[PDB]
Amino acid sequence: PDNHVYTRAAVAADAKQCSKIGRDALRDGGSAVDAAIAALLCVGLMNAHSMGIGGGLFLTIYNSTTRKAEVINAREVAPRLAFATMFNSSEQSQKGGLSVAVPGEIRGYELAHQRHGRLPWARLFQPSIQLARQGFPVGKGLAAALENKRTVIEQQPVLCEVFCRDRKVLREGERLTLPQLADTYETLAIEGAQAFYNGSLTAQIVKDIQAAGGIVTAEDLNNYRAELIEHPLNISLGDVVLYMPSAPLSGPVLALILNILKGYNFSRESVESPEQKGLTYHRIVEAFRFAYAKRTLLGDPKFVDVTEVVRNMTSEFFAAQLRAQISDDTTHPISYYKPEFYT
Amino acid sequence: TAHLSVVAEDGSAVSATSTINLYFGSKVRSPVSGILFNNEMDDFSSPSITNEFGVPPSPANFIQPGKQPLSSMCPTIMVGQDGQVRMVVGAAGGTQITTATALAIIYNLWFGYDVKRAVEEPRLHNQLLPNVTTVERNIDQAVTAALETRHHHTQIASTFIAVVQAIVRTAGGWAAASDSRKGGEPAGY
Ligand SMILES: *[C@@H]1O[C@H](CO)[C@@H](O)[C@H](O)[C@H]1NC(C)=O
Ligand SMILES: *[C@@H]1O[C@H](CO)[C@@H](O)[C@H](O)[C@H]1NC(C)=O
Ligand SMILES: *[C@@H]1O[C@H](CO)[C@@H](O)[C@H](O)[C@H]1NC(C)=O
Ligand SMILES: *[C@@H]1O[C@H](CO)[C@@H](O)[C@H](O)[C@H]1NC(C)=O
Ligand SMILES: *[C@@H]1O[C@H](CO)[C@@H](O)[C@H](O)[C@H]1NC(C)=O
Ligand SMILES: *[C@@H]1O[C@H](CO)[C@@H](O)[C@H](O)[C@H]1NC(C)=O
Ligand SMILES: [Cl-]
Repeated sequence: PDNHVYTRAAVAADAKQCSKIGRDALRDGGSAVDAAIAALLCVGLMNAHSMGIGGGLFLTIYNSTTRKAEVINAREVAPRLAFATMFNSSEQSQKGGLSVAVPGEIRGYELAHQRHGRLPWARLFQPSIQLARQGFPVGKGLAAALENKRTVIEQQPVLCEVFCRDRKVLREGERLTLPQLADTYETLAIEGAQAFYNGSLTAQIVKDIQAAGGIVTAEDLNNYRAELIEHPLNISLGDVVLYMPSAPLSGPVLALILNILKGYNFSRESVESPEQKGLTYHRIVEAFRFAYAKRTLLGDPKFVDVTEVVRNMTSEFFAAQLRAQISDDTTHPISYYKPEFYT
Repeated sequence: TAHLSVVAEDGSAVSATSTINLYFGSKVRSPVSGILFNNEMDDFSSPSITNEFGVPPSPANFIQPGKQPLSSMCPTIMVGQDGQVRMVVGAAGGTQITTATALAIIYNLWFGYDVKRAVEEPRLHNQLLPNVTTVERNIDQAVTAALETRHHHTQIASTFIAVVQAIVRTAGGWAAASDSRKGGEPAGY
């Protein structure tokens, strides 16, 4: 049993130190966006295997004064020289510079901070600059990720540079220091986002990616833009609305899952006995299967027309039609759910 | 992928999911800047690549210059009719992000589990292909049995299924939870 209830405000991040960093930003007068950015910068250090300024993000943001939700799209984008047949194996699409898409992270932070920031840009970086220099004990998640990838990490000395102690990956509890990223964070704090996309970091970024066999160019970085989505996806759930990003993210899938299940009117009773509980969980799995059948039509809506697909995936009536094909006593083969690769 | 959830004192909120894709992304680290580059290109489908036996590639998610690849991420915010936030939730982990986010919601909103239980409760996943239901190792085994008698094939997750960070409004304020599977804890005041 481990509850955390707060009267005024809260941050839930995947490392305690980053939650605290977000919390302190709030306490110093920051917006929810300030806190999120400060915390994200920290998670990029403490769970560096999972996210960071070399990646991309989406933020769903709700303003309680205007009661409006918005989405900020800062996901990476295929470089200008990319093409459909550029990879011939999975290993090619996964390792090395050619697997790299144009990072959107910092630009996402910028747009969000531009629209909703209260604290100065540099203030958001300060705690993480310190942390990366001081170092920190390796947490549970990062340790398991290090073990999982120990072979690759130990064979690539630029990664072993920071992620190993004496040629072997760091273990939980052992200190991790990230002195180069600390300097880079400092540059970003002082020179702003421009340093990444069109400034002092840019040539080096391009050099590192091309040296590893990639094709990202300076122009790709100069041209990257985070996007504001003023009308994100929503569905009604009883007396509530649920705001989530549409394609290219999986809001449409989530929406369909929940719209299928809402017609069963689940409550506490749904899990009070083994018989009810078993049927409830079967129903969940079948909702998953139907929703995943439709997922294969989704893609970037700037490049593919997903208007009608998403309209179906968020329609309660369409969902009810799928729910009526869920059999209480059996699951079905793949084709029953009508997976679709073309409209 | 990494998910975090935030609610400020004025009731405004942020749900944020961020990613470099696979563990350590492309495995390319800059020796000068220390930046670890994503391998987000792996999230496109390619006519030349087969990821599952019998699964064809998805033309809608083919690589084109300037296009964004499909993502499992879904940072979500649920708000009540009175304009006040009810839930801030999202997840990280794999293809299981979407299903785990749905479960967190179902668990809290419908089964009545408090936010920590909703985060800690065992999860399961099915994504049509592969044709198997993955369950976490401490799932109620009556559920496993109920699934198999209905002809599902179940398999036990070697590690864990997804990672969920959540905040929910309660009478006592804002209850927050981070997922023990990854080792987080929240903070607030
Ligand atoms: C894969 O094959 C195509 C077609 O010949 C080629 O254009 C591309 O460069 C190849 N990619 C790699 C990484 O070898
Ligand atoms: C919320 O909306 C109000 C009214 O438009 C605006 O003045 C305020 O700056 C917004 N809050 C943030 C953090 O952007
Ligand atoms: C900055 O942008 C301009 C045009 O946007 C370009 O000419 C210049 O080379 C860029 N500088 C860097 C370092 O990318
Ligand atoms: C949800 O659906 C669409 C989104 O574009 C819009 O017509 C409607 O206003 C949205 N509802 C809310 C409560 O934001
Ligand atoms: C939307 O759903 C209807 C059934 O309700 C179906 O006839 C139609 O083909 C669907 N549209 C797409 C693009 O799948
Ligand atoms: C998938 O699993 C179901 C579950 O019993 C089974 O009916 C079906 O034959 C399996 N294979 C396919 C291709 O659906
Ligand atoms: Cl996470």
